[PDB]
Amino acid sequence: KLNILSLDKFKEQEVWKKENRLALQKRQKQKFQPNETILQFLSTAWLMTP
Amino acid sequence: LLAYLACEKENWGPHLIVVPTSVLLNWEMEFKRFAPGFKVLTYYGSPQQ
Repeated sequence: KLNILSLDKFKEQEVWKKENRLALQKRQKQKFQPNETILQFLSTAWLMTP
Repeated sequence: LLAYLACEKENWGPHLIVVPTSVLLNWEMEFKRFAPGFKVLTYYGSPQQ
């Protein structure tokens, strides 16, 4: 029973490793924040006709 | 074979599995998935542990 439990913990730690590496890969560095609390200008081009 | 020796006979004393390094884990997992009624020891990893 203890050894079967150990195999189950091996399975759970390997899926933990899988989700950990997935989170590490998806974390990325998309946090430049080039905005701040300053005066910012926005320009958009679109053609609406309803 | 070892399971039959341990069940039919009351002798399951310390046995040795001499294996190449790469399969060192696999063997201790081979009967971890399979018959787990044995107590397995793995010998490696620096003098301390």
